[PDB]
Amino acid sequence: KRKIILDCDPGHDDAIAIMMAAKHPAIDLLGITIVAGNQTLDKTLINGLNVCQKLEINVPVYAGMPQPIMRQQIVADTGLDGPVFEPLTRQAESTHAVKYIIDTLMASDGDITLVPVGPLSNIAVAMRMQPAILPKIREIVLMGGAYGTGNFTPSAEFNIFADPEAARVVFTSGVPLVMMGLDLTNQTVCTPDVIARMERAGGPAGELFSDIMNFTGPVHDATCIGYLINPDGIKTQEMYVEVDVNSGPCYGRTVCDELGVLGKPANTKVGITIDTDWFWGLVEECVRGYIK
Amino acid sequence: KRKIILDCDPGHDDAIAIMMAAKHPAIDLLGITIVAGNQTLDKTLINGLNVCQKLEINVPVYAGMPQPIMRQQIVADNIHGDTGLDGPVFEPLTRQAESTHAVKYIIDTLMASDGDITLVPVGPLSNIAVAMRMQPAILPKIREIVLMGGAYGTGNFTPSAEFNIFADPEAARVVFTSGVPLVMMGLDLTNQTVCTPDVIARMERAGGPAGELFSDIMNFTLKTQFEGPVHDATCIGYLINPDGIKTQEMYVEVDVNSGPCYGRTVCDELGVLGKPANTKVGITIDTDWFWGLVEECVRGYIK
Amino acid sequence: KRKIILDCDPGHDDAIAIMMAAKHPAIDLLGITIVAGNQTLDKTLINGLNVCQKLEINVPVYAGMPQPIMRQQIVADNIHGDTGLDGPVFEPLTRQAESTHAVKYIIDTLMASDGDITLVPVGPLSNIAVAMRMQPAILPKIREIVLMGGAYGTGNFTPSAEFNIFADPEAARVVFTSGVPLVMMGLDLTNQTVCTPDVIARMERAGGPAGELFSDIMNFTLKTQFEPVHDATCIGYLINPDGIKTQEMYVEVDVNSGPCYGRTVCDELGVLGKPANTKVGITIDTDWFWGLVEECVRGYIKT
Amino acid sequence: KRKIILDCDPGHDDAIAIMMAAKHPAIDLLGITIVAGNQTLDKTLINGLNVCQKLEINVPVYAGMPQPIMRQQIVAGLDGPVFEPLTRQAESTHAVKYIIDTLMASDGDITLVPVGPLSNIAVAMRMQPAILPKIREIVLMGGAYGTGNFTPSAEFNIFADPEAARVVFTSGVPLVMMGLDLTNQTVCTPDVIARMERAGGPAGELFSDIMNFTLKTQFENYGLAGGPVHDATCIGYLINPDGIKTQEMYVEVDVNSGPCYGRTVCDELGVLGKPANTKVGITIDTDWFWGLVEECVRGYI
Ligand SMILES: Nc1ccc([C@@H]2N[C@H](CO)[C@@H](O)[C@H]2O)cc1N
Ligand SMILES: Nc1ccc([C@@H]2N[C@H](CO)[C@@H](O)[C@H]2O)cc1N
Ligand SMILES: Nc1ccc([C@@H]2N[C@H](CO)[C@@H](O)[C@H]2O)cc1N
Ligand SMILES: Nc1ccc([C@@H]2N[C@H](CO)[C@@H](O)[C@H]2O)cc1N
Ligand SMILES: [Ca+2]
Ligand SMILES: [Ca+2]
Ligand SMILES: [Ca+2]
Ligand SMILES: [Ca+2]
Repeated sequence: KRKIILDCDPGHDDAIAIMMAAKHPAIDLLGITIVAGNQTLDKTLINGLNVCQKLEINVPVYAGMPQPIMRQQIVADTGLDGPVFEPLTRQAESTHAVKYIIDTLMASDGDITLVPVGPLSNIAVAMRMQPAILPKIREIVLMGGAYGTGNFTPSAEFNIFADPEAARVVFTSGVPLVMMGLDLTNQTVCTPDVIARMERAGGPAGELFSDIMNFTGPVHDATCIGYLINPDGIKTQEMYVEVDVNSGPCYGRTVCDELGVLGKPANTKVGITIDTDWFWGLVEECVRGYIK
Repeated sequence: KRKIILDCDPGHDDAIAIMMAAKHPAIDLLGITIVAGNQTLDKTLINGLNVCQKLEINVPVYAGMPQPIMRQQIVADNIHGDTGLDGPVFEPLTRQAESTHAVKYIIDTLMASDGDITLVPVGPLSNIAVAMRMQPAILPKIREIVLMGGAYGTGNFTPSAEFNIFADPEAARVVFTSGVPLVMMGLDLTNQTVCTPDVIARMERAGGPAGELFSDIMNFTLKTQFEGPVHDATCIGYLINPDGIKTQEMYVEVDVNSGPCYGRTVCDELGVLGKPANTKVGITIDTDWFWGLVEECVRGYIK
Repeated sequence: KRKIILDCDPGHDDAIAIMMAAKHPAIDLLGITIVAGNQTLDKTLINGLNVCQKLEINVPVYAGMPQPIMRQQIVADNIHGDTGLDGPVFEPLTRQAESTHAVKYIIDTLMASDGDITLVPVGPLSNIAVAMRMQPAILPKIREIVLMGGAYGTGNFTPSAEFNIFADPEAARVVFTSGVPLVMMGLDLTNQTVCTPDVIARMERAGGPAGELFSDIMNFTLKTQFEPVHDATCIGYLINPDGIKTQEMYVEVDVNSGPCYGRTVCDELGVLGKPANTKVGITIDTDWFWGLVEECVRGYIKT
Repeated sequence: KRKIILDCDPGHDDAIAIMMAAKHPAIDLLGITIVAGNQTLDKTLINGLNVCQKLEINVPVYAGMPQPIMRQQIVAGLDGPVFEPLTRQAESTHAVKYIIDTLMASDGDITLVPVGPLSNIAVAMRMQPAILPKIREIVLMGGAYGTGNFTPSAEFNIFADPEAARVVFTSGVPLVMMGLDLTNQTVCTPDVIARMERAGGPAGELFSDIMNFTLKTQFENYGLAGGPVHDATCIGYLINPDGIKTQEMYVEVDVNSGPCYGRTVCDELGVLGKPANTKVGITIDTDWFWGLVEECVRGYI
């Protein structure tokens, strides 16, 4: 079992990642930490809690950074339309996500993996507030970046663009990094038949996936959970990656040295291709785990 | 009494600021928070605790950020030396930091207050920026921020930048875009508060723990000048009597561009940008007034 | 016939572009202008003149900018060698550059024209930018600019930047903000045109002066490819644009110092909502392209 | 006599610098080159030509760069004087070519005096790098080690073409910088105008017509009973450098887009440990300077 903390900004695809992480026997989901991103933190928190309540996921949820570390906040109704939820009974823990991340890593034996699928604000604050966490982190498997074309701008993918300075901290940490960028995640196109596949499986997870993906196309965040379940399903390439924090046309770009021209040691395993038959099989496996 | 939290990286002149803040009846020093800057946090924390122990200052001390929010860490081992507070000899340290992180202390204290607390940052702005972004509801709770840092003219660590800002430019950008009333004691002002041999003699002659401390500290730093300004303490002077310091309201922007002006406080002295002022920038200080205050504070420790 | 001025820094692939441009009946090559790039201008000029002499191309050659407009000069001595055109041995050089500076030639030729001339820059954009800013009245006279440079994906000289743009980013900014119709043969397209062992064998079979030159030239870059023909794609494009698929995009040149200096930022998906300014090369029919190269090379065989 | 080429964008104070340069026996004014700056090149050229015609200055005038080398053009155009119908014209040679050819043919004794944006100078330097050792010195009006004018960070001439200024400041040619810190001290008051006006002649009337306008639109805008003369300080410097205190500094031009675009970053305290590249103007003896202005005016009588 890979122990993980899932840091997210739900978010339609975050919800799918939560669904997969909380159920699969290859994953030990220790906690869910929430960051502002797709929407403001008040909304992403409610969204995360709504998902956990509907799926009866009893993992603690921690609210983190409501704002990026430096830049003016950007966002991408509720932030998770489609599924209708019960009146919210479950709540966030009283501990700040940044403190939770620090304390959990400090008390561990270095076997915990961070899985950020939102802006990297919680992660960067934790890293700079307690640098002793760095050798405690086994790996960081993040959804974010693009070696090719971004989405929010031609240069930048949303998660990085939303907090470039936080991304710079993470990408200069020296912790082993895995980057599921848009180049990879844009390949995981969910089609009506994928939705129809999951509906027939049914249960709480099946309906939620259907409700979410009907409203929404790529699933992005869930690829990080796929990767931790079976890395063989995803081809990566080791690259030296630098985050551009210059104001201007490449603000929040992940500059990926695909050809090794800079002669710098690689710092990231960059997602290249995904076996989508493998991936959807896994999504269904996770969906079927919620039937009582 | 102005309630303050003094955020600092001792630091020779930080220690002078602590001495002043903890004693003057116009100041209610609620807590001392420590940041990395002059030296690494392990050292600035020991330095701050050493000063409080020697002066018998019973105010809680909180350790904060050991690193800036984004950039690769720099120190000032240029002026402050090995420990970062050379000159005085301290007894073995028995006093310790609180278990609460400085960032949490700042948030909790501001959130629980009625908005009458002033932050006094005299190191890099790392603690302040983290507190602000972690809990933006603190913003209207902050009465004012009186910071030592910046320069409208020439910097120190680079031509463009003063050390506190240069040590965490992204943190400084957060503070200078917060919308909270700012007062900036930049180098243009603080370079005027040069401590001469006779200012040192004046404090030695007054004596007691604080006179000895001032003397050991400043006699060391003046030795490095032969081979000096007090900077941080002007923020405390300003809160005691703002009439002693002439300020000018300016729109100030922090440059976070990598390059020759990284960490520059760009101060619109002539108002050419047509933007509302966000900072009262220090222009001139009455040094007779200032040294009188320093002596007043030194005598408070006479036991 | 498309009238062109070919602006180049020979350069192995520049030589192939000269060979194609000077011979094909769809092209009226008015003049060759030389810029520093692959090597310093003294060398690229000698290289250009060497090519023209060997192929008996009687078109005037003009020396232009020896330096980029702002940055510290870089060369590509890694691929192109000591001379900038290592490989072919040339007879003693008897032919020479015209006395007119390339920048003046470009301005004068455009100003005197009826607006039917196309510029074909296949080196850094230094000559073009200087001409544009020295005489802005040339802008409406330029029919189109078909340039080799840039990359919407990965660069070559850095991960972000292609050599020609990287060698003079500020010049490239001028060209990409000129409002003149632009065609960009970037690396994404040109990397599809690799010259393998079978390509060299084919050309030298066709033989004669251009055959032997292709082979001597392209064997050196294969000997440094123990570890593409780029420039000639611009001439291919002008002969038959149907052989090359382009996509209209808003392209911006990044002149920020840092990891994307000299990047052509290409808005592939139109997310910025700005009007396209460039037809960006996407794919090339390589059967069509090599057919054209042979058509051109055959044109040189002797009686 | 110091041989100079005066590169300018007239411009009220450029006109004063022309007046001084063309008359003083310590200066050999070889040619005037014009650049876009204060106004577009069509207008600055006409302004330059008007000044020369009115003062009967017969030095050849060359039109140069109408645009900066990279950035989108900005402007800041010579009110006060009334000029007769213009008959003088620019030479047919582009100023950039003139500068290159004149330097290449020389023995290295010519000084360049740029008092507009540095566009002509940068293009000439990159077009023909062999001119660099031919340039004895560059005495420029531009920059500020403290506060700029057009932005808090930047002085107009540099701001108008930062990339050109980066070229000049990295050229290795000895530089003298009359920045705003110096020139803002050169305050022309009513008594200074009186002195020139009462000396009389064409240059005294021109000074007076120009500066009266400058003073009227210094009083109406901020009054402020005087206004700086900037460009002419470069000519004062070449006549007698003793009148102006300079300090050697390593200066770097910031070309980053943002709040310090076009800033001259001047290492006043030497903290970067880099060799000085610029003699930066610190203070001027204004009694000396106004005496010299009057002397120049009198040369036209
Ligand atoms: N447009 C858009 C905006 C925001 C997102 C969110 N950001 C990452 C991919 O960029 C994913 O984690 C999405 O949840 C995704 C998309 N597609
Ligand atoms: N050189 C030097 C570097 C850093 C400092 C510290 N930073 C501010 C002034 O820049 C003050 O807060 C000093 O504590 C002081 C000095 N003297
Ligand atoms: N490495 C390298 C460096 C420079 C060049 C030259 N620059 C453009 C391609 O980027 C072409 O115009 C080549 O002449 C080519 C290569 N292959
Ligand atoms: N405001 C103003 C703007 C521009 C100028 C022009 N630029 C330099 C001073 O910055 C001088 O060369 C003036 O001609 C002068 C003034 N006075
Ligand atoms: Ca997400
Ligand atoms: Ca301090
Ligand atoms: Ca080339
Ligand atoms: Ca001028």
